[PDB]
Amino acid sequence: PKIKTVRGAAKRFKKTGKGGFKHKHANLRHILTKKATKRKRHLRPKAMVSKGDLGLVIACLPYA
Amino acid sequence: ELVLKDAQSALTVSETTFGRDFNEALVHQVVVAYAAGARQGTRAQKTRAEVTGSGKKPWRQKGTGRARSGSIKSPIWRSGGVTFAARPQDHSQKVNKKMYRGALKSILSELVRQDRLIVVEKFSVEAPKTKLLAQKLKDMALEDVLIITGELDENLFLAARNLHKVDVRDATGIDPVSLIAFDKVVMTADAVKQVEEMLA
Amino acid sequence: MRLNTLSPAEGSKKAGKRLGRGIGSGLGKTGGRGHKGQKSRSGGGVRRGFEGGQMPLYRRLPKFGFTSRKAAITAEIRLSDLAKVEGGVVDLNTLKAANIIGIQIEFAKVILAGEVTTPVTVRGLRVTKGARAAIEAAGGKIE
Amino acid sequence: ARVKRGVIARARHKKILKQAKGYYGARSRVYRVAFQAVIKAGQYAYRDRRQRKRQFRQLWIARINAAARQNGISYSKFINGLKKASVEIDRKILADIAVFDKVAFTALVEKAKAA
RNA sequence: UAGCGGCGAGCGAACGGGGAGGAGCCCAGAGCCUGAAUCAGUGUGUGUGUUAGUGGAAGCGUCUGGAAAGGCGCGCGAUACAGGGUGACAGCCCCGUACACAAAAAUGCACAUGCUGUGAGCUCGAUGAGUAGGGCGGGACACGUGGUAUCCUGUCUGAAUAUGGGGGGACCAUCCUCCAAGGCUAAAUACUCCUGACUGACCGAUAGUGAACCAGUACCGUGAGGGAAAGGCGAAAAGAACCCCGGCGAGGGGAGUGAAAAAGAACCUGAAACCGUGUACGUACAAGCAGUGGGAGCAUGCUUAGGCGUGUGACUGCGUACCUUUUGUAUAAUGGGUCAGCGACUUAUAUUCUGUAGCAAGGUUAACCGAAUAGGGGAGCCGAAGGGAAACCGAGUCUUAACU
Ligand SMILES: [Mg+2]
Ligand SMILES: [Mg+2]
Ligand SMILES: [Mg+2]
Ligand SMILES: [Mg+2]
Ligand SMILES: [Mg+2]
Ligand SMILES: [Mg+2]
Ligand SMILES: [Mg+2]
Ligand SMILES: [Mg+2]
Ligand SMILES: [Mg+2]
Ligand SMILES: [Mg+2]
Ligand SMILES: [Mg+2]
Ligand SMILES: [Mg+2]
Ligand SMILES: [Mg+2]
Ligand SMILES: [Mg+2]
Ligand SMILES: [Mg+2]
Ligand SMILES: [Mg+2]
Ligand SMILES: [Mg+2]
Ligand SMILES: [Mg+2]
Ligand SMILES: [Mg+2]
Ligand SMILES: [Mg+2]
Ligand SMILES: [Mg+2]
Ligand SMILES: [Mg+2]
Ligand SMILES: [Mg+2]
Ligand SMILES: [Mg+2]
Ligand SMILES: [Mg+2]
Ligand SMILES: [Mg+2]
Ligand SMILES: [Mg+2]
Ligand SMILES: [Mg+2]
Ligand SMILES: [Mg+2]
Ligand SMILES: [Mg+2]
Ligand SMILES: [Mg+2]
Ligand SMILES: [Mg+2]
Ligand SMILES: [Mg+2]
Ligand SMILES: [Mg+2]
Ligand SMILES: [Mg+2]
Ligand SMILES: [Mg+2]
Ligand SMILES: [Mg+2]
Ligand SMILES: [Mg+2]
Ligand SMILES: [Mg+2]
Ligand SMILES: [Mg+2]
Ligand SMILES: [Mg+2]
Ligand SMILES: [Mg+2]
Ligand SMILES: [Mg+2]
Ligand SMILES: [Mg+2]
Ligand SMILES: [Mg+2]
Ligand SMILES: [Mg+2]
Ligand SMILES: [Mg+2]
Ligand SMILES: [Mg+2]
Ligand SMILES: [Mg+2]
Ligand SMILES: [Mg+2]
Ligand SMILES: [Mg+2]
Ligand SMILES: [Mg+2]
Ligand SMILES: [Mg+2]
Ligand SMILES: [Mg+2]
Ligand SMILES: [Mg+2]
Ligand SMILES: [Mg+2]
Ligand SMILES: [Mg+2]
Ligand SMILES: [Mg+2]
Ligand SMILES: [Mg+2]
Ligand SMILES: [Mg+2]
Ligand SMILES: [Mg+2]
Ligand SMILES: [Mg+2]
Ligand SMILES: [Mg+2]
Ligand SMILES: [Mg+2]
Ligand SMILES: [Mg+2]
Ligand SMILES: [Mg+2]
Ligand SMILES: [Mg+2]
Ligand SMILES: [Mg+2]
Ligand SMILES: [Mg+2]
Ligand SMILES: [Mg+2]
Ligand SMILES: [Mg+2]
Ligand SMILES: [Mg+2]
Ligand SMILES: [Mg+2]
Ligand SMILES: [Mg+2]
Ligand SMILES: [Mg+2]
Ligand SMILES: [Mg+2]
Ligand SMILES: [Mg+2]
Ligand SMILES: [Mg+2]
Ligand SMILES: [Mg+2]
Ligand SMILES: [Mg+2]
Ligand SMILES: [Mg+2]
Ligand SMILES: [Mg+2]
Ligand SMILES: [Mg+2]
Ligand SMILES: [Mg+2]
Ligand SMILES: [Mg+2]
Ligand SMILES: [Mg+2]
Ligand SMILES: [Mg+2]
Ligand SMILES: [Mg+2]
Ligand SMILES: [Mg+2]
Ligand SMILES: [Mg+2]
Ligand SMILES: [Mg+2]
Ligand SMILES: [Mg+2]
Ligand SMILES: [Mg+2]
Ligand SMILES: [Mg+2]
Ligand SMILES: [Mg+2]
Ligand SMILES: [Mg+2]
Ligand SMILES: [Mg+2]
Ligand SMILES: [Mg+2]
Ligand SMILES: [Mg+2]
Ligand SMILES: [Mg+2]
Ligand SMILES: [Mg+2]
Ligand SMILES: [Mg+2]
Ligand SMILES: [Mg+2]
Ligand SMILES: [Mg+2]
Ligand SMILES: [Mg+2]
Ligand SMILES: [Mg+2]
Ligand SMILES: [Mg+2]
Ligand SMILES: [Mg+2]
Ligand SMILES: [Mg+2]
Ligand SMILES: [Mg+2]
Ligand SMILES: [Mg+2]
Ligand SMILES: [Mg+2]
Ligand SMILES: [Mg+2]
Ligand SMILES: [Mg+2]
Ligand SMILES: [Mg+2]
Ligand SMILES: [Mg+2]
Ligand SMILES: [Mg+2]
Ligand SMILES: [Mg+2]
Ligand SMILES: [Mg+2]
Ligand SMILES: [Mg+2]
Ligand SMILES: [Mg+2]
Ligand SMILES: [Mg+2]
Ligand SMILES: [Mg+2]
Ligand SMILES: [Mg+2]
Ligand SMILES: [Mg+2]
Ligand SMILES: [Mg+2]
Ligand SMILES: [Mg+2]
Ligand SMILES: [Mg+2]
Ligand SMILES: [Mg+2]
Ligand SMILES: [Mg+2]
Ligand SMILES: [Mg+2]
Ligand SMILES: [Mg+2]
Ligand SMILES: [Mg+2]
Ligand SMILES: [Mg+2]
Ligand SMILES: [Mg+2]
Ligand SMILES: [Mg+2]
Ligand SMILES: [Mg+2]
Ligand SMILES: [Mg+2]
Ligand SMILES: [Mg+2]
Ligand SMILES: [Mg+2]
Ligand SMILES: [Mg+2]
Ligand SMILES: [Mg+2]
Ligand SMILES: [Mg+2]
Ligand SMILES: [Mg+2]
Ligand SMILES: [Mg+2]
Ligand SMILES: [Mg+2]
Ligand SMILES: [Mg+2]
Ligand SMILES: [Mg+2]
Ligand SMILES: [Mg+2]
Ligand SMILES: [Mg+2]
Ligand SMILES: [Mg+2]
Ligand SMILES: [Mg+2]
Ligand SMILES: [Mg+2]
Ligand SMILES: [Mg+2]
Ligand SMILES: [Mg+2]
Ligand SMILES: [Mg+2]
Ligand SMILES: [Mg+2]
Ligand SMILES: [Mg+2]
Ligand SMILES: [Mg+2]
Ligand SMILES: [Mg+2]
Ligand SMILES: [Mg+2]
Ligand SMILES: [Mg+2]
Ligand SMILES: [Mg+2]
Ligand SMILES: [Mg+2]
Ligand SMILES: [Mg+2]
Ligand SMILES: [Mg+2]
Ligand SMILES: [Mg+2]
Ligand SMILES: [Mg+2]
Ligand SMILES: [Mg+2]
Ligand SMILES: [Mg+2]
Ligand SMILES: [Mg+2]
Ligand SMILES: [Mg+2]
Ligand SMILES: [Mg+2]
Ligand SMILES: [Mg+2]
Ligand SMILES: [Mg+2]
Ligand SMILES: [Mg+2]
Ligand SMILES: [Mg+2]
Ligand SMILES: [Mg+2]
Ligand SMILES: [Mg+2]
Ligand SMILES: [Mg+2]
Ligand SMILES: [Mg+2]
Ligand SMILES: [Mg+2]
Ligand SMILES: [Mg+2]
Ligand SMILES: [Mg+2]
Ligand SMILES: [Mg+2]
Ligand SMILES: [Mg+2]
Ligand SMILES: [Mg+2]
Ligand SMILES: [Mg+2]
Ligand SMILES: [Mg+2]
Ligand SMILES: [Mg+2]
Ligand SMILES: [Mg+2]
Ligand SMILES: [Mg+2]
Ligand SMILES: [Mg+2]
Ligand SMILES: [Mg+2]
Ligand SMILES: [Mg+2]
Ligand SMILES: [Mg+2]
Ligand SMILES: [Mg+2]
Ligand SMILES: [Mg+2]
Ligand SMILES: [Mg+2]
Ligand SMILES: [Mg+2]
Ligand SMILES: [Mg+2]
Ligand SMILES: [Mg+2]
Ligand SMILES: [Mg+2]
Ligand SMILES: [Mg+2]
Ligand SMILES: [Mg+2]
Ligand SMILES: [Mg+2]
Ligand SMILES: [Mg+2]
Ligand SMILES: [Mg+2]
Ligand SMILES: [Mg+2]
Ligand SMILES: [Mg+2]
Ligand SMILES: [Mg+2]
Ligand SMILES: [Mg+2]
Ligand SMILES: [Mg+2]
Ligand SMILES: [Mg+2]
Ligand SMILES: [Mg+2]
Ligand SMILES: [Mg+2]
Ligand SMILES: [Mg+2]
Ligand SMILES: [Mg+2]
Ligand SMILES: [Mg+2]
Ligand SMILES: [Mg+2]
Ligand SMILES: [Mg+2]
Ligand SMILES: [Mg+2]
Ligand SMILES: [Mg+2]
Ligand SMILES: [Mg+2]
Ligand SMILES: [Mg+2]
Ligand SMILES: [Mg+2]
Ligand SMILES: [Mg+2]
Ligand SMILES: [Mg+2]
Ligand SMILES: [Mg+2]
Ligand SMILES: [Mg+2]
Repeated sequence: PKIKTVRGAAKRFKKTGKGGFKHKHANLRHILTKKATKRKRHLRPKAMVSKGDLGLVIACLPYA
Repeated sequence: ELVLKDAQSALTVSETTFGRDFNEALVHQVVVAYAAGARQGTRAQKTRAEVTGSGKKPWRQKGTGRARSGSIKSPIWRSGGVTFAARPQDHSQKVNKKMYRGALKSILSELVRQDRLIVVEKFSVEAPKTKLLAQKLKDMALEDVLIITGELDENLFLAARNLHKVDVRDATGIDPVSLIAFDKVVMTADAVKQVEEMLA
Repeated sequence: MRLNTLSPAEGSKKAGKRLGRGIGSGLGKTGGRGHKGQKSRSGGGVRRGFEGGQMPLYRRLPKFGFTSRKAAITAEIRLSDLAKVEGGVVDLNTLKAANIIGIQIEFAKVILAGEVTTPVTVRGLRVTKGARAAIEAAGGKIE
Repeated sequence: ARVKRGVIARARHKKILKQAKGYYGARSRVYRVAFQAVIKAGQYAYRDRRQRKRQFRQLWIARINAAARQNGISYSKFINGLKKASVEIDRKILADIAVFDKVAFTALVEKAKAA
């Protein structure tokens, strides 16, 4: 039988052109007033997954 | 390009079908795959599940001075188990059309260099009789052969069933292993024309 | 060539690692899997994305977006595979016969992938600004 | 394709039990015990090719030291005497000459006395 | 994949395509006209098949051996060289095989077709109420009540019934599409206790069924139930008449049979552990993983007028087994009485990476159709383009009012 994708991971990562994955930053859901604007601005755009935790992502979603 | 032995007619055959470099690996792979396809692969041992016997522990976990057992059927016991029991499986393996054609083009061109390929005009026995076919190969100086024919005659077919070292395949039904196995290959001018078009 | 004389290409075959066959094998006694622990055990090893009970990367990061319904039924036609249909007419049903785009694709777009020669009148199809220069430079008039 | 392994195993055990030939009790008879003895024999064999070179040097040196002191010189001074006269002859031969040809040997102790 | 999901573990569609196989009808009823085309009788009829079967080709001589099918040399049938037996390996000795043929009698099929028996036609109307739907509670849908369409229902209720009603995934309105609340339907599909044939990169007596053998037997259990072990003399019994020791025993020695009887039934081969009998050397003042380097003598094999093999090993330097597990084991930590046999990284499909072969901006088919490892069949898949949450734009695009 075929491999099943870890769907939760499929809803948190997207495959870029090279091979790496874009993901949304943590710490931008609630408790925002105490955080500085500079943080919240820097956390807004998407970000690339680090080379340490890339193998864990590549395993859990083998399709795309 | 291929002279005959009772005519000397210039049958101009295509260059890149009957005149190529012998790719050994491709041919090897195709003949190995063809061989692997010949398997039926019918066999089965029975796992510790499938053996007849109870699930019961014969003796308990502790207490007695004896190695902890859990089943009569366990593969380390006698008369029960076979750890990795075989299941009936299909050993046939995929061969790419272009690889199969390429291997045929490779082997069928090597027969021209080795002089196994004896191209001929009309090849057919008079009546459905082995005695005549066996007698006519004496003049042709042949023994272990693959008589390929476009128009497959029943008269010729029936007359080569009992002959072991002779085989009579149709021009459509050439094989990788057959072309290599037999010591000569006798192709009819029509069969060369059909095989030329088939391999292309 | 005989049925015996055939042999494979060097490097094609590689035998295979056979675990638990003496010292001389190299791997043998603990078949390349060390001493004890969960990973040494038969049917061992943790599941995917398991970081020792720490909250995994695929759960500590937030989930984003929504899968579009329209994106599933729209194609990106390569301009290289443009003049392979019916002379110089590429509506939709004509393009579908040439097996360039899938059956359930109503919307489709011609991007600048390079190389056109023949004039192609692109009807009933969305065209890119770079492809609009190319298609017209080749000859054909869009819409 | 089931592979019986009675022919090959026997040949493996029988090979080692041939090397164990001469050992005491089980060590010759019983594979499980013999195999250890045959390995140990190998380890000791490997070791003792090193010690053979040591022992014999001592054996020679003792003979030379014995034969030198008959003529009234000690080994330590004798070898220095030979070295200082650029004599290249080894212990092995000095020991052989010491036993066999003493009238010859005596000349080396004089040759050493010069230095 | 879309979704579902303590949005965890996991579970997982349809539209849509390519195939296999294709087939439709009866009722909730009134005219003329009529039994007709449909199911099924039951014949009888080919055609069969299945359950008995018949014929079925052509070798000889020497050599070795117990025996010839063997080697050697010459023949011959082959639509028969599948396979088996036969005193060793048989195309031609025998049984088969290809092929050619069979049925008194019973039956399983496919068409004529006499028929107790059954309605072809257009009609004219009908067109399935405690029902659809709703509330409550459960369930089935990939879909866990969620924004939840859909279906079924335990419970309580209730339309319109073609000017009508269902559906198109909360819902509404427009369009499209169907017609619920009754039935019946071959094929493609699943399976094999069982009957045949035929095939194995299946096993070959600790294997293969538990069971090659009088095995679901012996034996165990109150019982449900569990459940063994145990194959082979030889070509042919020619299975040892007769003597001799012995208890007119066992058991032997003969003699005989055979090619062979250490093939004599406790019967091919006959390993190892283990237990012996005889020959050579060593061994009763000598301390320990029992070996290992040195090494006299003695005994045999050889070539000899040197010594070199082989068995033995006085005496002597060094030397605390193996495995496991450990920071670390001679350890007084684990495991092993020994031998023989068996006993542990496998198999299937997905996936990424390395090698290798094909062809190359292409590569490539899946089921299937082929009797067929050909060749079709590109439905698909993957790649050649990405950015964005997405519409959308695209060698750019996102961000942003706009970006050095
Ligand atoms: Mg937010
Ligand atoms: Mg801050
Ligand atoms: Mg601030
Ligand atoms: Mg602040
Ligand atoms: Mg995919
Ligand atoms: Mg069971
Ligand atoms: Mg149980
Ligand atoms: Mg129980
Ligand atoms: Mg105990
Ligand atoms: Mg014990
Ligand atoms: Mg058994
Ligand atoms: Mg078994
Ligand atoms: Mg087993
Ligand atoms: Mg397989
Ligand atoms: Mg495989
Ligand atoms: Mg295949
Ligand atoms: Mg194919
Ligand atoms: Mg041959
Ligand atoms: Mg064929
Ligand atoms: Mg190699
Ligand atoms: Mg190798
Ligand atoms: Mg191999
Ligand atoms: Mg393998
Ligand atoms: Mg292995
Ligand atoms: Mg290694
Ligand atoms: Mg190692
Ligand atoms: Mg490893
Ligand atoms: Mg371990
Ligand atoms: Mg540990
Ligand atoms: Mg570990
Ligand atoms: Mg396990
Ligand atoms: Mg597990
Ligand atoms: Mg959300
Ligand atoms: Mg397509
Ligand atoms: Mg595509
Ligand atoms: Mg490009
Ligand atoms: Mg075998
Ligand atoms: Mg064994
Ligand atoms: Mg043995
Ligand atoms: Mg041998
Ligand atoms: Mg061993
Ligand atoms: Mg032996
Ligand atoms: Mg010795
Ligand atoms: Mg000794
Ligand atoms: Mg022994
Ligand atoms: Mg012995
Ligand atoms: Mg030295
Ligand atoms: Mg896809
Ligand atoms: Mg939903
Ligand atoms: Mg919850
Ligand atoms: Mg949500
Ligand atoms: Mg849909
Ligand atoms: Mg469809
Ligand atoms: Mg479908
Ligand atoms: Mg369709
Ligand atoms: Mg079928
Ligand atoms: Mg059909
Ligand atoms: Mg069809
Ligand atoms: Mg019909
Ligand atoms: Mg029909
Ligand atoms: Mg009909
Ligand atoms: Mg009759
Ligand atoms: Mg009949
Ligand atoms: Mg008939
Ligand atoms: Mg008949
Ligand atoms: Mg019959
Ligand atoms: Mg018959
Ligand atoms: Mg006959
Ligand atoms: Mg004869
Ligand atoms: Mg003779
Ligand atoms: Mg004779
Ligand atoms: Mg005789
Ligand atoms: Mg003969
Ligand atoms: Mg004869
Ligand atoms: Mg003669
Ligand atoms: Mg001759
Ligand atoms: Mg001859
Ligand atoms: Mg034959
Ligand atoms: Mg035969
Ligand atoms: Mg045959
Ligand atoms: Mg014999
Ligand atoms: Mg025989
Ligand atoms: Mg033979
Ligand atoms: Mg013969
Ligand atoms: Mg035969
Ligand atoms: Mg013959
Ligand atoms: Mg012959
Ligand atoms: Mg017949
Ligand atoms: Mg007749
Ligand atoms: Mg008759
Ligand atoms: Mg008949
Ligand atoms: Mg008859
Ligand atoms: Mg008949
Ligand atoms: Mg009759
Ligand atoms: Mg009769
Ligand atoms: Mg009859
Ligand atoms: Mg009858
Ligand atoms: Mg009406
Ligand atoms: Mg109706
Ligand atoms: Mg109606
Ligand atoms: Mg109705
Ligand atoms: Mg009513
Ligand atoms: Mg009513
Ligand atoms: Mg409804
Ligand atoms: Mg409603
Ligand atoms: Mg409704
Ligand atoms: Mg209801
Ligand atoms: Mg309410
Ligand atoms: Mg409800
Ligand atoms: Mg559920
Ligand atoms: Mg819930
Ligand atoms: Mg549910
Ligand atoms: Mg519910
Ligand atoms: Mg709600
Ligand atoms: Mg939920
Ligand atoms: Mg939700
Ligand atoms: Mg919600
Ligand atoms: Mg609705
Ligand atoms: Mg509702
Ligand atoms: Mg439903
Ligand atoms: Mg319903
Ligand atoms: Mg009312
Ligand atoms: Mg009303
Ligand atoms: Mg009504
Ligand atoms: Mg009314
Ligand atoms: Mg409606
Ligand atoms: Mg509705
Ligand atoms: Mg639906
Ligand atoms: Mg309209
Ligand atoms: Mg209903
Ligand atoms: Mg109905
Ligand atoms: Mg009814
Ligand atoms: Mg029908
Ligand atoms: Mg069947
Ligand atoms: Mg075997
Ligand atoms: Mg076998
Ligand atoms: Mg047995
Ligand atoms: Mg046996
Ligand atoms: Mg058995
Ligand atoms: Mg046995
Ligand atoms: Mg059993
Ligand atoms: Mg019995
Ligand atoms: Mg009882
Ligand atoms: Mg029991
Ligand atoms: Mg019991
Ligand atoms: Mg037994
Ligand atoms: Mg017997
Ligand atoms: Mg017999
Ligand atoms: Mg026999
Ligand atoms: Mg016999
Ligand atoms: Mg007798
Ligand atoms: Mg007497
Ligand atoms: Mg008595
Ligand atoms: Mg008496
Ligand atoms: Mg008497
Ligand atoms: Mg007796
Ligand atoms: Mg007697
Ligand atoms: Mg006797
Ligand atoms: Mg006699
Ligand atoms: Mg005799
Ligand atoms: Mg005789
Ligand atoms: Mg003999
Ligand atoms: Mg004899
Ligand atoms: Mg005799
Ligand atoms: Mg005898
Ligand atoms: Mg005799
Ligand atoms: Mg014997
Ligand atoms: Mg014998
Ligand atoms: Mg006797
Ligand atoms: Mg007897
Ligand atoms: Mg007895
Ligand atoms: Mg017996
Ligand atoms: Mg016995
Ligand atoms: Mg025999
Ligand atoms: Mg024997
Ligand atoms: Mg014996
Ligand atoms: Mg015997
Ligand atoms: Mg023996
Ligand atoms: Mg023995
Ligand atoms: Mg022995
Ligand atoms: Mg013993
Ligand atoms: Mg004794
Ligand atoms: Mg003895
Ligand atoms: Mg004795
Ligand atoms: Mg003595
Ligand atoms: Mg003393
Ligand atoms: Mg003494
Ligand atoms: Mg002692
Ligand atoms: Mg001491
Ligand atoms: Mg000591
Ligand atoms: Mg020694
Ligand atoms: Mg020595
Ligand atoms: Mg001597
Ligand atoms: Mg000592
Ligand atoms: Mg010491
Ligand atoms: Mg020691
Ligand atoms: Mg030590
Ligand atoms: Mg431990
Ligand atoms: Mg400790
Ligand atoms: Mg110890
Ligand atoms: Mg130590
Ligand atoms: Mg202890
Ligand atoms: Mg303890
Ligand atoms: Mg211990
Ligand atoms: Mg341990
Ligand atoms: Mg412990
Ligand atoms: Mg242990
Ligand atoms: Mg113990
Ligand atoms: Mg063993
Ligand atoms: Mg076993
Ligand atoms: Mg593995
Ligand atoms: Mg790659
Ligand atoms: Mg690569
Ligand atoms: Mg490479
Ligand atoms: Mg390569
Ligand atoms: Mg290229
Ligand atoms: Mg078919
Ligand atoms: Mg055909
Ligand atoms: Mg045919
Ligand atoms: Mg087939
Ligand atoms: Mg695709
Ligand atoms: Mg490019
Ligand atoms: Mg993208
Ligand atoms: Mg894109
Ligand atoms: Mg823009
Ligand atoms: Mg925007
Ligand atoms: Mg913008
Ligand atoms: Mg902008
Ligand atoms: Mg601005
Ligand atoms: Mg700007």
